[PDB]
Amino acid sequence: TTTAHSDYEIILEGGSSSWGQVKGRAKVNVPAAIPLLPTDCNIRIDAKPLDAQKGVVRFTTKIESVVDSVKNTLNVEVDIANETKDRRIAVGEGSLSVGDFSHSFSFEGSVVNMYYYRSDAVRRNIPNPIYMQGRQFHDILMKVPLDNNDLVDTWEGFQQSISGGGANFGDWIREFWFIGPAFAAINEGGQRISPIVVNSSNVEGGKGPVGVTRWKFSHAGSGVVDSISRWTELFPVEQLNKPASIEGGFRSDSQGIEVKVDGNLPGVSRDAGGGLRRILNHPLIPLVHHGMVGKFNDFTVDTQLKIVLPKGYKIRYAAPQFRSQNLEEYRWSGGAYARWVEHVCKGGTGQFEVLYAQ
Amino acid sequence: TTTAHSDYEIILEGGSSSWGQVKGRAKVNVPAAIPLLPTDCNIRIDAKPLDAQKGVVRFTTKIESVVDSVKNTLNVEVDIANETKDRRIAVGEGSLSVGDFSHSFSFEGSVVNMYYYRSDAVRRNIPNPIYMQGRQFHDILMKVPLDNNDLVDTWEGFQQSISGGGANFGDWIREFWFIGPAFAAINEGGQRISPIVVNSSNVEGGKGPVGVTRWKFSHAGSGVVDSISRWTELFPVEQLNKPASIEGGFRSDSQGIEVKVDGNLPGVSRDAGGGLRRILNHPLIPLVHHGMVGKFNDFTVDTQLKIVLPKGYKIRYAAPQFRSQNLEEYRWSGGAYARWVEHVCKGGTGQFEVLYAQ
Amino acid sequence: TTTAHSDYEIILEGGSSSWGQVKGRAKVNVPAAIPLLPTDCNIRIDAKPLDAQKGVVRFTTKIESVVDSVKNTLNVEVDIANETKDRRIAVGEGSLSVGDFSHSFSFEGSVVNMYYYRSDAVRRNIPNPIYMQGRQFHDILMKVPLDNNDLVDTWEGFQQSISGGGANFGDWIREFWFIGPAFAAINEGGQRISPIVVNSSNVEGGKGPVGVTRWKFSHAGSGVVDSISRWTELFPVEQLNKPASIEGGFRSDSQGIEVKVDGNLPGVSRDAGGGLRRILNHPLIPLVHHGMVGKFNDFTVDTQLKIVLPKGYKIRYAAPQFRSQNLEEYRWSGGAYARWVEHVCKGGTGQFEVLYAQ
Ligand code: BCL
Ligand code: BCL
Ligand code: BCL
Ligand code: BCL
Ligand code: BCL
Ligand code: BCL
Ligand SMILES: [N+]
Ligand code: NA
Ligand code: NA
Ligand code: NA
Repeated sequence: TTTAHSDYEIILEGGSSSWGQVKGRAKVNVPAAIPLLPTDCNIRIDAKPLDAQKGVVRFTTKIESVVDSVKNTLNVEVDIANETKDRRIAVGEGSLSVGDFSHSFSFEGSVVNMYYYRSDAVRRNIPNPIYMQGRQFHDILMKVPLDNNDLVDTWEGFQQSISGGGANFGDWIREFWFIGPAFAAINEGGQRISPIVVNSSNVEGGKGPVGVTRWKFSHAGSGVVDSISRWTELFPVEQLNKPASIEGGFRSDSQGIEVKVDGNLPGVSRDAGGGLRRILNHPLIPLVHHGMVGKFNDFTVDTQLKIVLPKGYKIRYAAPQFRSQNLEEYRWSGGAYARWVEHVCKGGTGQFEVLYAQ
Repeated sequence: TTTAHSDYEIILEGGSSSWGQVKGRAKVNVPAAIPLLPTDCNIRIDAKPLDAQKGVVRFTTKIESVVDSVKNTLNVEVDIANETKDRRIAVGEGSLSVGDFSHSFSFEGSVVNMYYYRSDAVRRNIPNPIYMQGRQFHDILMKVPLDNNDLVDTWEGFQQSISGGGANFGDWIREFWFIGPAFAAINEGGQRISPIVVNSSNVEGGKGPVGVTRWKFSHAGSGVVDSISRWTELFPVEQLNKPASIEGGFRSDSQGIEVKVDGNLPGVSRDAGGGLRRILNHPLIPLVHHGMVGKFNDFTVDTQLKIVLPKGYKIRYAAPQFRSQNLEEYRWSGGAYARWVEHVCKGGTGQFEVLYAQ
Repeated sequence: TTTAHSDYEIILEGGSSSWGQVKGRAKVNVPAAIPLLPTDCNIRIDAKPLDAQKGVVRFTTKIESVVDSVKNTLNVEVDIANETKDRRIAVGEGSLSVGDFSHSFSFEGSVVNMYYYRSDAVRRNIPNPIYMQGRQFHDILMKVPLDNNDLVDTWEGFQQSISGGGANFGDWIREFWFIGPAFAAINEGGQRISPIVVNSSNVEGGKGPVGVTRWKFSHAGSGVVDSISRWTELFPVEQLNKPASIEGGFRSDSQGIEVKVDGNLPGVSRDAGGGLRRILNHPLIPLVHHGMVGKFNDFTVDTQLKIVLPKGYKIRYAAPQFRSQNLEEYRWSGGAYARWVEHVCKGGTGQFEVLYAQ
């Protein structure tokens, strides 16, 4: 049979905390859609508060992949802080490698989230808003040491293209940037990527010569794009009073996919009003984008979810309904929950709400 | 099992009439894709000829919905008339409500449909044309009393945005306008929405102050967009010699969908040439847009269609073929018809033609 | 049951040849998605080297279709040659017919393929690259005798549109050009079509008057578009030391689809490095575009592939693995291969690699 086997667990903190431990595991005997297989990847993301800096988070991520035998890596360390509810700043550094090749980088930037035409008439009438339309402006200064011949060559290639290419450069860069199926995924999610505008390009010297570029773009969304709709929520700095982490890994080939995720992080629950809390609303881009790959083989669901509430708390509402309960432990499987799992794995965004209370 | 149960019925008028009674009912035990559930909605649309006005139709629609407990309404009454085969005019008024908030509006406008590069070489050779490419130009004057503080606030927000925003305003408005999954659906159907151009914005006074805007946009299609391809057909004013109506309602949540539609209206059949008539060609946007939600759960079809021809008329051709017949009554179920139902519910546009004759 | 029955065979040439014989057959009892049925079509494509012209290929194609009873044809004969690895030239002529109407044409043009930002850092590290982003510039001079009244009329319609329409003409032409579902398919594949620019329009005289237009456009891809990513590979002129041909035909209606393809052509295998060869990487646009129709009915796979290697060669790697082997003959069916067939018929691009060696 083609059967998708999966297991998910959430363990929630109580009191004023929004933290939870999250676990997910899945195995399915279908090919992945990658046109190079096997393809394997591990990612780790960490965040900790910085001791001597009020509201600043040290965020790091490490990616390792193997694609048709070729080993790749990316490492990034970044300090991130809000300036206002709309404006966030970042400064960081990192490196990447592909086979025998590597390069490093450093950057700083500002991102301004701008909702379109928000109103109190909406706010006071919609208890759990989902789609929030907006545009999010990036301003980036980046630096790369030109410390091998390929880097020199690519710098020169870009300088000629920018010099010669007027508006075309920043227009046509989008199908370079969003390689492969990434480009189609933009519109799928009601997202838009603006042209790039290059403000300046300079070689400094570092050490050695460094290619320095100041550039800008914006992206927009009609409300599915969670990076815009949930801009403040997705950076839960006030809850980060200790280190948070998540890691995920998958292995895939032309006969199967297997994946594991483990994390401990703020923002797993959220205040729902009225003395209630919910599991955070499911982000929509993961569902819509995974929907672009989840429809290629028929499958049966073999899936269980366990949610462990904080001590003494109880479920107030869940739909699909839990299958069973004992004290803080609630379990879902089969029936309507299994049809919901099938639905979201194929791209559906139907709501599975879980509300609970002290 | 996941089974979709549905039943459809058509009862046709004869002679020179294109009218039919239409009924549809469906129930399916799958979640809807709305990210807020339950979501319920009723719509009623009515059209009647105006006694003292040659070719003018009074068109009304009333929508009531509940989305995550929040009650919404829209009411619109409009007088619509053709000026030429390409140009139609409208004047109307209405109101909307969301929870505790409401506002009213009035408007007038003109819409010009423009096919691209039509030719007699096509006309005389294609017996049943489907894809007709074109662009459809809207010119709108609308008025809203600014009779609560939220309306004042939003007026001021837009005035600043238009003043300050040059071309960006009318560009970026599109992802505000086509909220949520609406934006992606545009391209899915081979449709295009132009930027908005604002011709003027003025507060009048009403009564009290009224926000008045004159603005324009066009939309285009490659031939799937029925609002363009079938522009004259979709407003069957000459057949409307008595009131027409249709109503539909659905209830949905994370475990099921149920829907009912009932109507009596012109345009259910159409002259096919040669002394023949057909059930009107299936519009394609409903199929393509519903295709964006119909692929998220496997289902079995349990579906019957009944078509009742006018007295003495008989089917000349149907594919998929009817299952059974008795006098004017033809029934479809099972076999090829059921595979067609599955197909169109998932987004397929394959032709199911029904031709009949006196 | 809904069952897709299909059979594929590849017979490879050895030595320095990349040629293979290809056969495919399929039958499936589902409706096609065409909104006019039945629809049938045959295509034949032929290529031969020109005796007195070094590197020039005479390429011909003939299409015959019937769509809702209407017979159509297209015939084109073209001489094609590379000037450089990036620039190709063409000169040709042909005719088309629809029912009682026909017209002829002649043309010449140049096409320049331009990859974006290629690098040796990529080249030396990726053994089998797939996604190659780029833009491909067409420059076309075409001539049509205005030798019937419809041609005169359409010429005049276009002259007025171009004269009057500024940038809109070359913008809005895209939804005329990519009729029906073609328009949506562009973005689906990460493809872009630029506006048209018209350089000139003139009536010559021919004979009689001839409408002559010089015009340009580019298309681009993020790497899925094989016409860009595999620009040199897709025109295997150096291997064409004798005539090549392929033919395909299908019949479809609201109850089934049947198709047959037969060809003998260069480029079926390719050097994989290291003394190895592979079956050419599967082109991605056919899979992505067919994916737009392959998801509308559940189906079971009944499918066999046979690959016959050149004498003495053996498979070095295949995933999904072959089912059985005897001497040069390898067969796939069932199991993982059948899940791969289902996957690619629905739009999946997962890699099925076949490597072999002398
Ligand atoms: C620069 C990146 C941005 C950022 C962008 C986003 C975006 C965008 C989203 C979030 C989302 C979340 N973020 Mg944030 N986030 C940042 C910083 C943080 C910090 C911090 C204090 O620094 C914290 C603690 C969080 C915490 C959170 C949670 C509130 C939420 C995920 C909930 C969950 O259960 O996930 C459980 C996790 C899983 C089930 C799967 C995890 C899979 C792997 C291990 C990680 C994701 C990989 C992703 C699919 C692919 C990345 C591709 C890149 C090319 C590398 N983010 C910075 C500022 N964050 C999501 C959300 O729901 O927001 C409302 C979301 O959509
Ligand atoms: C294909 C399956 C679906 C999916 C199916 C489900 C199901 C089913 C359930 C949840 C549930 C939850 N999911 Mg979800 N979910 C997906 C993706 C995400 C992402 C994300 C950033 O991608 C986020 C933040 C969330 C967040 C959430 C919470 C709202 C909630 C509780 C956590 C949980 O049980 O996780 C479980 C963990 C997973 C499902 C693992 C998902 C991992 C995804 C696919 C990303 C892997 C990235 C990979 C390792 C690295 C990529 C690197 C790049 C290639 C460079 N999901 C994918 C796309 N999710 C539960 C819920 O609603 O509780 C109320 C629930 O029952
Ligand atoms: C301002 C709106 C436009 C208009 C736009 C359209 C569009 C667009 C289409 C039609 C279509 C039709 N219209 Mg018209 N139509 C108008 C005025 C009229 C008047 C009239 C004399 O005033 C009449 C009698 C009709 C009659 C008809 C039929 C010829 C045809 C539907 C056939 C059928 O069997 O439906 C049976 C109905 C059903 C199976 C389902 C009905 C569902 C519910 C009850 C109504 C539709 C809701 C829709 C899905 C969502 C609307 C969302 C909005 C945000 C509110 N229209 C005005 C001028 N009409 C369709 C067609 O096929 O044209 C060729 C079509 O695509
Ligand atoms: C998901 C199912 C498919 C669908 C499946 C079928 C099937 C199967 C058959 C038809 C048939 C017909 N359909 Mg259809 N059809 C759909 C949508 C439409 C729409 C439309 C405006 O949406 C129109 C005008 C038509 C028109 C037609 C006629 C050509 C024909 C005879 C009427 C009939 O039997 O209706 C039956 C009525 C329905 C199927 C109900 C459809 C209601 C749709 C989904 C809209 C509901 C709107 C909701 C109530 C309100 C939305 C409000 C907004 C959220 C604000 N269909 C949807 C998208 N249709 C029959 C035929 O071809 O006869 C020859 C036939 O056998
Ligand atoms: C003007 C057209 C272009 C061109 C554009 C393309 C494009 C684009 C592609 C190819 C591809 C291929 N081309 Mg080339 N090709 C041209 C000239 C040639 C000549 C020659 C010496 O003149 C030769 C021998 C080839 C040979 C080849 C093969 C290397 C490869 C197909 C492999 C296979 O097994 O197919 C076996 C075939 C089948 C399984 C199915 C065949 C179906 C039918 C009979 C033909 C295709 C119809 C297509 C779906 C629809 C066309 C619609 C039009 C509106 C008419 N091409 C010219 C220069 N060629 C493909 C590839 O993989 O490249 C890497 C590809 O994507
Ligand atoms: C829906 C089914 C899928 C598909 C499923 C498979 C499967 C399954 C297998 C291959 C395999 C192969 N396919 Mg494939 N393949 C498709 C389309 C293509 C096209 C193309 C130009 O459309 C090309 C060049 C190829 C090329 C290739 C080679 C890489 C490989 C060996 C040839 C073979 O066995 O062909 C077999 C022939 C076919 C599948 C026939 C495909 C015909 C397509 C649908 C086009 C028909 C055009 C029609 C006749 C005319 C249209 C005219 C217009 C309407 C005007 N495929 C379609 C879209 N292909 C085999 C492989 O990977 O070996 C290692 C293998 O096992
Ligand atoms: N899609
Ligand atoms: Na390096
Ligand atoms: Na009010
Ligand atoms: Na002719």
